[PDB]
Amino acid sequence: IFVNDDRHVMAKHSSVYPTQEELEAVQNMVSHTERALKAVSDWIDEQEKRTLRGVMRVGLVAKGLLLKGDLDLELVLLCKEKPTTALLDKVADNLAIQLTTVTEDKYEILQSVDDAAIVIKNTKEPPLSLTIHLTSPVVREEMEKVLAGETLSVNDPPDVLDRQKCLAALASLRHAKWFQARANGLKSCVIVIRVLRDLCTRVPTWGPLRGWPLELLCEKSIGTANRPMGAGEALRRVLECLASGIVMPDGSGIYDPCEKEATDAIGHLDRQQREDITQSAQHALRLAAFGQLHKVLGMDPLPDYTVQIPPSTTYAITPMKRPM
Amino acid sequence: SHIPFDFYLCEMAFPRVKPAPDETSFSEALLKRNQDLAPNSAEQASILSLVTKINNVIDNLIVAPGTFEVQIEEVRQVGSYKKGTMTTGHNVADLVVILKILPTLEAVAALGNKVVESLRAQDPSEVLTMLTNETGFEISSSDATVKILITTVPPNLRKLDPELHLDIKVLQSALAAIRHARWFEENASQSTVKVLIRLLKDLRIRFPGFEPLTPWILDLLGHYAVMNNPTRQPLALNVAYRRCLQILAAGLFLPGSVGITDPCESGNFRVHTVMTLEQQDMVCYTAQTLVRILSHGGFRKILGQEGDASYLASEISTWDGVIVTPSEKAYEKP
Repeated sequence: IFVNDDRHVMAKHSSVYPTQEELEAVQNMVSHTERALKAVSDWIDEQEKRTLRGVMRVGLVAKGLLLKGDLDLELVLLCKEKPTTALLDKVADNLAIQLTTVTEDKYEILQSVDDAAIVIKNTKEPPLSLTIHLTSPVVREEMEKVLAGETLSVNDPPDVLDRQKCLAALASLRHAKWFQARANGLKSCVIVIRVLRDLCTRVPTWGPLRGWPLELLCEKSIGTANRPMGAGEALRRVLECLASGIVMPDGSGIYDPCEKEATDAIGHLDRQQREDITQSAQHALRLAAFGQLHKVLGMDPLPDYTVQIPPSTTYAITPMKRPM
Repeated sequence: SHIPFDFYLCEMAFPRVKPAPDETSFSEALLKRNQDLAPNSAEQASILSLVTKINNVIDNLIVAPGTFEVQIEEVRQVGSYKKGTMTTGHNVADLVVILKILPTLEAVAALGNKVVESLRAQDPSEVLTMLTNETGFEISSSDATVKILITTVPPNLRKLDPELHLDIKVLQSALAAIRHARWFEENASQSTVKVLIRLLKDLRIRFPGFEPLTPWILDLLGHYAVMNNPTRQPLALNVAYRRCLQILAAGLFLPGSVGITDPCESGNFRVHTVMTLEQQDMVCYTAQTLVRILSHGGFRKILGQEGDASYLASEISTWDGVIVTPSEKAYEKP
């Protein structure tokens, strides 16, 4: 069903999917960074004989949502204890050394204590930029205890990293795992997110959905269908979901499956933004129904896609897959 | 083969973060509007009276026609009177009369005359008028009207000749009305469904973007909204009313959609396909605008409690600072 729409969505998808050059550059930089970080970890451990508990891909790299033009890559560095400024500086410094064990490529390494992160930039033009977020599962526990009216007993270094930044990093990690478990193997889901991600860029009305809210919206709307859908139909269903008023102020909103406290993944939209997005999706739906999906996709009418880079060989994770 | 998104089919997948706002006022307004629209006791009594008298005469003609040439197979009460979806100010009931014979204009006029004269013989003081029409004939008192929709038994339909016989379209629609009434009695005999349909009829009058929706489509839509849902209870009226707007807005009746399958036809007829593509677009875009207006608390305007509101579907409106731009035509002629 919707053969012409499938064609247009897939053509649009090709137009936004990264070039092989971009993907090779990403693979290179991610792999170098992961390998260098493992070396940093080994070195810390030997210097102790744990401190660093692993490196996880999050965001666009994890989810396979890179598009032509993306320069920003993300990893999460998990620490056994709440990370400190001392650990951040230690890691950033030794990283520069460990990188030379895997590549001669020059990388600018900038730590940002405020962001609880290390930013690495390559020398390509434009340069890729990979942000390493330092956090620990302990930051969430502490925050949870406080909210639960418990008292913290922690001999804290005077330089624990910003708990808010570190909480956001654990959140992105939750999202990545959730994405691999739920969205990845949902037919057409990744393809549709890629295309709607581009739409959010092209059409500022849709901007506020970019990222996690869009991912959630697509998986939920598509996943509620009683059967697998090709890309044309799947995109239409996302439009129908929005057209129904789901993000309007009195709608259910989009319940965040990665937060213990009930959270609306779109709760940050103000009333006018909800109104505009709803009206826009409404119009897009009818455009699609009446043979003009190409207008929604910003294209002229025409006359396993999910894995962009190989999973880490350095930090190999157990692959979860949305049930057949 | 595509089933458009409907929140109420998959609520469990979209859990609320915070409870739905209080819709006590909306619920009250829906009932008040229903009460405003519902036939008053005088109307109810006069239509009951006229329908009963006519139905009795016809029943008798069925058992004891004697000399009368126009032989009747069956008589059925159908339409709004039978479904309980009548509106005040339109005090009209429909009966379908199935003739055993070929429905000629002449036979129809003879039957109309025969029925009204039986009534006048029984009660000379009651002034009635009987006029024949396209679909049969009608009998009116000062207060009420009963339309007799004539049709015939199946043999006679494939045996029809456009020459002297009522149009086939008319004979088929009368037969469909019997099917609809039967379906309704068995499937839609719930208070909230009848009330919602009355309200939808009113909505359609006040927002002519909904003009292409037919009474049968409204019956099915009202039934769907209230009854078709995993709570396994009728949805509450405020919820079903919003749902009607949401499912139209989400393209229940757009190209590609399964829409609603006609339960009174074979085999899988999509009821909304009686509408042109252009009309489908318009019904959808009108619902899309109203969906948004409802979300901004415009229920009283939508319900017709604040005068004319039809401009809300065509003009920009503002709601506590939020600017609403009506959904606009997407359909293009080929």
